[PDB]
Amino acid sequence: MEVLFEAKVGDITLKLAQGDITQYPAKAIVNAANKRLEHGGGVAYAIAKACAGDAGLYTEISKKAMREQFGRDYIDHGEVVVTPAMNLEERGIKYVFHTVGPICSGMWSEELKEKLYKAFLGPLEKAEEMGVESIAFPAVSAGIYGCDLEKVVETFLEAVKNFKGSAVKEVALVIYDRKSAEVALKVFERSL
Ligand SMILES: Nc1ncnc2c1ncn2[C@@H]1O[C@H](COP(=O)(O)OP(=O)(O)O)[C@@H](O)[C@H]1O
Ligand SMILES: [Mg+2]
Repeated sequence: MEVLFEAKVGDITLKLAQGDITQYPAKAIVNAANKRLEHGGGVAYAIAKACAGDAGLYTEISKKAMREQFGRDYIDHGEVVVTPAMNLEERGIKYVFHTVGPICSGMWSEELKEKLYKAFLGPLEKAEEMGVESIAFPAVSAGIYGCDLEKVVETFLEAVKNFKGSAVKEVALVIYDRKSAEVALKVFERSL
């Protein structure tokens, strides 16, 4: 796990790091899940596997929590389903905030952007609402959902800046591959 950047955003300490989010020193980690919380691949799989030891198991636990927290088998952009980090609790990660970003498929518009923004802000406010002081995010929609990485990071930062809370003291963006990390770093530098 390598921290590539660290700046102050309001009263929050924002960090950019390269590595596996399931190993980040945060109380809550965000999962870039699909509307059904079916963790079949991407970071969702990694997180599901690291929490329950078996992705299929966490997929079921997530569906239950969602049904319990919303009354349906799906969530909308902005809505966050909370589930215990289980096996990750011994690392300091207590919860997993499940959020759903848009499916860009290589496109970009104000509509897609607004959905990704909600997908990023939702977890922050959920962290505020719960009193969690530290939270780490993955590059929501930058993988399978094909949203431009640079656009993703810009949107993530816009959310972090517009966010208004007192409990959240630390926020991080964790990027898996080095190539993408450098791209994210450039955005962080020119935005701050
Ligand atoms: N273990 C992991 N930790 C942090 N980021 C990860 C991990 N595995 C994948 N990622 C990154 O998370 C981003 C989200 O992609 P993906 O998981 O398919 O979800 P989405 O459907 O939102 O695109 C990608 O940029 C991917 O490289
Ligand atoms: Mg959509």
